[PDB]
Amino acid sequence: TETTSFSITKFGPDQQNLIFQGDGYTTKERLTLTKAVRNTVGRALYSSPIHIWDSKTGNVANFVTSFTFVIDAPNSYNVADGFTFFIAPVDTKPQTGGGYLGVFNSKDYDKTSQTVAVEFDTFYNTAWDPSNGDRHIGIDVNSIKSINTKSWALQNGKEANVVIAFNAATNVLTVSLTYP
Amino acid sequence: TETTSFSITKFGPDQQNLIFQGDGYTTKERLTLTKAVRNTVGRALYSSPIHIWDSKTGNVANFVTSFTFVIDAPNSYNVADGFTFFIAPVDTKPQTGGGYLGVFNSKDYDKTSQTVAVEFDTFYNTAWDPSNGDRHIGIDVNSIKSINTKSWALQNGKEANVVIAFNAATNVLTVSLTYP
Amino acid sequence: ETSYTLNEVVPLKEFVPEWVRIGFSATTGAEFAAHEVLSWYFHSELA
Amino acid sequence: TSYTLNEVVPLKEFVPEWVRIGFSATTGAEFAAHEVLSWYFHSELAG
Ligand SMILES: [Ca+2]
Ligand SMILES: [Ca+2]
Ligand SMILES: [Mn+2]
Ligand SMILES: [Mn+2]
Repeated sequence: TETTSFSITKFGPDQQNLIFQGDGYTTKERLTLTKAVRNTVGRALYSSPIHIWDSKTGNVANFVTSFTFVIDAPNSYNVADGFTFFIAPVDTKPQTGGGYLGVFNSKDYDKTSQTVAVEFDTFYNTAWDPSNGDRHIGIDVNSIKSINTKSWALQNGKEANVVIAFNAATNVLTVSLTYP
Repeated sequence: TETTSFSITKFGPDQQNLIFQGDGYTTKERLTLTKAVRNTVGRALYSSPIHIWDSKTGNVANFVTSFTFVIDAPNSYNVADGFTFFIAPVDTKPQTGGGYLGVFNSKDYDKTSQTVAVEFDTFYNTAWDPSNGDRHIGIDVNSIKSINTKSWALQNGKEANVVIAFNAATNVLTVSLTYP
Repeated sequence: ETSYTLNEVVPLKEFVPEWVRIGFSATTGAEFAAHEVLSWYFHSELA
Repeated sequence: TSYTLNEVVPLKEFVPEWVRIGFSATTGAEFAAHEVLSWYFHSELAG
């Protein structure tokens, strides 16, 4: 048995147990991935590697994460691109920006990516996003085109509560977003 | 608020959430710090930095750690040097070997050391150890000369369970070793 | 009281390495917004 | 058989705000094998 646990309820200016990539940084008790500015990518990773499955016994881990986040845009119409919680190789580095959310490079399935992500997408990219043009929650495995998506109505500047749970017995991943 | 927690019940061959230094590594599902060979040092650290106190608020953390360890010697008389659990700067690297336990460089208080260690010392070094020559548990802060010591009868090859807990409100550090 | 749930079967052992890092990313392009996280909790258990 | 020691140690006066924790062991002219079989850690800091 192996467990890894942490909680950060208030981020501080010197948050040494996080790895910052791109333009992500901590300020005002908040982790900010992006300021409201064009053309940026920001990522933050927890510092310890975590053991998600084991090739000697074939066992895979159960995990649960929760977080609250805010998207604050000039107005409700011009909003982009979105935010991801992701799981990737230990040496992961930022990938393509804009529509690719800093985590993928293509809409084509690439097993080399070895990344699964839960995205909260605010801009409709017509080459791969759901055709109705809605903002949405999506599960992405090795591609920016989601394997399944749920429409979500953005409430700009309001904080949202997210719980992501994975159950190893059934291999099911569940995502829940709540606004008060 | 910040918390960090983890447990490793059995160590695997590729334990990536630990930093190994010297010749410490994992084998036969144990963490091996030294093998019974002359002149070696091994250290292992958890990969994430821990927030022990904050200068903005003056708050200090509580912690608890427990571990089972074994010292396996040729016999009960010819045994050296001992073992430490330590707290040190994030960039810590092995310090002097031998009776200095891989953690200190003098018996003189060195405020630039910034490390406190709980040692389980199996060899008497006249220059700084308790004069009655016993093997002992001690609390060291910035020096290999313990600020306080308790005598301990080593049970060669037997596993020992220890708990170390720090409570920030009374600033008391407690150490317990038990042979079951 | 407004909620959005999504459930999917995802065989993680098939897609991801045994040891991983986890985290967050966000981007802007020709349109933008601030993307900020206020708190984070995580727990994993591997038997 | 147990051994207990207690001491007042103002940690704020000795270590940085951020630390790494771990184990070390050494041998010199005499020796022994030193091994750890399991490890649990928990820390909490109010803010
Ligand atoms: Ca998009
Ligand atoms: Ca000694
Ligand atoms: Mn999408
Ligand atoms: Mn000593």
